[PDB]
Amino acid sequence: KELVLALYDYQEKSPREVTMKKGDILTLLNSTNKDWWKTEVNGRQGFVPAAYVKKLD
Repeated sequence: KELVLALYDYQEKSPREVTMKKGDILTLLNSTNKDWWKTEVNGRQGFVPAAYVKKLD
């Protein structure tokens, strides 16, 4: 799908979340929710704070 850029680091704080590092290029899986977007980072899926990533369209 689309690609998003991680603006900050973020360690998952819940079972459904995923961890990311600043500069990470994540595959955006679902952006229907305003605060959390589902993504795929090096081998795993989970949500991250939508505000901590930028769309690379």
